[PDB]
Amino acid sequence: LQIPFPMQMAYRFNGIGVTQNVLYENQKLIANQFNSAIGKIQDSLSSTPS
Amino acid sequence: EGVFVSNGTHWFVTQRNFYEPQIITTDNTFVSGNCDVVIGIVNNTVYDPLQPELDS
Ligand SMILES: *[C@@H]1O[C@H](CO)[C@@H](O)[C@H](O)[C@H]1NC(C)=O
Ligand SMILES: *[C@@H]1O[C@H](CO)[C@@H](O)[C@H](O)[C@H]1NC(C)=O
Repeated sequence: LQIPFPMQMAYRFNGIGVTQNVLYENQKLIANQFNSAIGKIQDSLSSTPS
Repeated sequence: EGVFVSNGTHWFVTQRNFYEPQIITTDNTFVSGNCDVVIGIVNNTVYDPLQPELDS
């Protein structure tokens, strides 16, 4: 069933107790944090040999 | 607890696993801030079961 990704994230937040307003009012910050984490994962896997 | 849906003309609120449309009232939604930062905001009139009852 198709669903917009912001609404999916709102459902995920509701799954841990956080309401939807926290995501809908801080969507840009959460998106930037997710992008930064995904970017750091690559260099973390590249640099660390173990 | 649900999701806003629309059949083209009117807006309804239903649960996330079964299409059960109902009028968007005050007891179905909660207020949190103003609509100036939410991306995807649409204008819609919410129902209040206190104004028609206070007609008497
Ligand atoms: C949407 O639903 C409402 C109420 O059930 C109805 O009055 C309206 O005609 C419907 N719109 C369409 C396009 O079917
Ligand atoms: C209708 O929505 C627009 C944003 O799409 C908003 O600027 C406008 O104020 C709304 N209308 C009313 C009467 O609030």
